[PDB]
Amino acid sequence: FFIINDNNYNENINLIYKDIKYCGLNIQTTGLEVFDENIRLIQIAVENYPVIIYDMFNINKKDILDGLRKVLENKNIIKIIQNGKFDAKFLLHNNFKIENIFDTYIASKLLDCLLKLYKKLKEEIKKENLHIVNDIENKCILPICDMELNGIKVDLENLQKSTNEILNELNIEKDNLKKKLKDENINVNSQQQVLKALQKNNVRDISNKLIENTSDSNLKNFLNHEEIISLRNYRRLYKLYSAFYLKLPLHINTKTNKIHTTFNQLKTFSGRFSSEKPNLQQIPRQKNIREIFIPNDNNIFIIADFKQIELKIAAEITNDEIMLKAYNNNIDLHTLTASIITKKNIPDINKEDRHIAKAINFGLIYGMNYVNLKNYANTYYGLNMSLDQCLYFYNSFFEHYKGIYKWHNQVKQKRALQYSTLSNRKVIFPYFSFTKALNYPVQGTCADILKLALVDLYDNLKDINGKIILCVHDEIIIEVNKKFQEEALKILVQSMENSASYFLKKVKCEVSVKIAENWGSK
DNA sequence: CAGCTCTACGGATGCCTCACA
DNA sequence: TGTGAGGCATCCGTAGA
Ligand SMILES: Nc1nc2c(ncn2[C@H]2C[C@H](O)[C@@H](COP(=O)(O)OP(=O)(O)OP(=O)(O)O)O2)c(=O)[nH]1
Ligand SMILES: [Mg+2]
Repeated sequence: FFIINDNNYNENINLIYKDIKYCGLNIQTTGLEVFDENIRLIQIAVENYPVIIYDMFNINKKDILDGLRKVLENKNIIKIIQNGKFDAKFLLHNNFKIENIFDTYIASKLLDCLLKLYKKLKEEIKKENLHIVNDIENKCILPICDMELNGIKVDLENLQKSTNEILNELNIEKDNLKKKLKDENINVNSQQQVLKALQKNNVRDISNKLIENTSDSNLKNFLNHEEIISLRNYRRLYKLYSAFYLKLPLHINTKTNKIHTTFNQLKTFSGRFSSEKPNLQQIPRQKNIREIFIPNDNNIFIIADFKQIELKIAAEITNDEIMLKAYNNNIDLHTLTASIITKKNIPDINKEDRHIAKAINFGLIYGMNYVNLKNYANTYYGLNMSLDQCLYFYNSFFEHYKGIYKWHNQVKQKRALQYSTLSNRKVIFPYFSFTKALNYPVQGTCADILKLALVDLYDNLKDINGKIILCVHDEIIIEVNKKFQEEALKILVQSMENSASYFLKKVKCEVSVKIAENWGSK
């Protein structure tokens, strides 16, 4: 239980660091915040020796923290950190460099005193063929900490101007809705009462069906009444205002005017990323909102987005010959499923058309039936398509891609309840859910590809001082000094394609890369 | 029985509790 | 003998991939 300070600093302790493998590093501090506190005790545990402790509040100057920094920066020595997302954050925040972080928490979450725990976790992950994903996550710990440290900078002037504008628009829409409803005594945010107000106004479907649910899907069916438009518009404006615009400035840390979110690695069932504080993942797609996120001055962003990542993992899982043949021809499946039922011709597909076709493709790939598909297409598109035509189209798609149909068959027959993705991320379902079963593998593989891409990205940008700032389920965006922007673009391409090659062998993945002044200008 | 899936988050609404003189 | 304030799980609805 040696305590290292100026009184008994002999410099011989550094000789212990020579030729070592494990070190159960765990730090202590005065609180939880990273920009407002400092490290009090750093504890390092070495096998066959008592835990050694360093206190930073009494040792000053340099030449004492030489062995510890050398061990930390070394890539050949593993650092066992309990919940290595807070301690590593503190270590990286200051002028300390840490590498080869191994977390027992991450390993534990991939299932069903640090020295013993490392073995008890490594042996159990090696017996389960989870070593690849565990290595990817442990090497991805550092990119997560880099994202948390950097955060993202906000264009406050545009944000506040837009907040005032949306406030005015919401005010006028509230006035219009209150005038139209002829009530002026009901909170428009109470669904249970506005639905009654709609009922007592003679609003019903053209098929003599009264309003029952106000969900936008059901709310569109009951159009042709000059009251549903007002409800939809207000609700959209009210969400755009309250949900994010009001709550965005309250999440900005002081003295840095940068949003420092919180990134979670295993709080999502499929292995994707959950941001439990201001959800930069949830920003509205429209560019006019994401234009408020900006680089630090004189720097620039690289943004990369996977090109139709899904339906490619599905293609390889299914061994569907026609799918892979089409992919080799560079034709979008989403655009095809658009043009088959929509405005004619392929090149006349816009972003909204591509999005609704994306919804249809994932629906019926994961199990959406032809009557629900009819409802979806009729609601979101002005087809007025009949049921028989929809059934014929459904059958045509399911027979055109024979591999897809055969896969659907086998998954329907089997009830193993155990599922996995291309990196052996095993899951035990509670009950056999058809669409959940079809959906787990593809999204899990997508998340694993994203994590490996991040790992390589951080391990490879070190030569040009590269920093990663955001990652939304398949898209990566990074900061690099403008002097090296083109190199950073090539860096991100190599960071993603190679990662894809580690999982998808048949179809060559592609990535859209862009040079961006904002998070919005994709 | 039969299917589109994962997540977070704001805001109404009965249930629970207690309290005193 | 009366509210009563508060919170506190439970849905509705839309946001994003
Ligand atoms: N199940 C499902 N997933 C959806 C839906 N809309 C979007 N996604 C998700 C699933 C994929 O992980 C994710 C891929 O990111 P994008 O939204 O950009 O789509 P994708 O890459 O397939 O197409 P892209 O080439 O980027 O236009 O989209 C939907 O309606 N259903
Ligand atoms: Mg994409």
